Amino acid sequence: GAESHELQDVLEETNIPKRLYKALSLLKKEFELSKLQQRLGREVEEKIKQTHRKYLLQEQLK
Amino acid sequence: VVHEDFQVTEEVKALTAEIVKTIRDIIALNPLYRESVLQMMQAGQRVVDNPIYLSDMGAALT
Amino acid sequence: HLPLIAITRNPVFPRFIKIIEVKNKKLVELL
Repeated sequence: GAESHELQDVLEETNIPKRLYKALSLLKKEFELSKLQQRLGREVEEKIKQTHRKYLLQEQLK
Repeated sequence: VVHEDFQVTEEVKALTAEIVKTIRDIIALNPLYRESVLQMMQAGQRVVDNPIYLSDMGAALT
Repeated sequence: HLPLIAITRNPVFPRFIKIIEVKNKKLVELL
């Protein structure tokens, strides 16, 4: 999901090891951002779940 | 109309991506409105000059 | 010797199948 600017920067690199290392770094950064977003979403989601299950029971009763 | 945003407009849109994915999933699993609006308004087209409006519309679909 | 294709935010990754859709009809004449 790296931006087109990142792809252009990767294409700029000439040496195969240099471009491979840049691609690996971009992969690591994208993975870190995705993991941060997923953990943050999970925290917010549990915070919803912190609502006492009586909300689910009320939903079933309705 | 407060629209404070960080100067790093690089990783913020990552969350937007997640949001749209979620929205897509919902409309795929719970079809509520036509998908033509999704085709007309695509996050990749750069026509979303007001991402807050996009987020508000997405929350409206809930 | 052809005019630059209007990308219009349609990235084309290397060795990746992609679809270009530009509202402008001018590209239709070129095609």
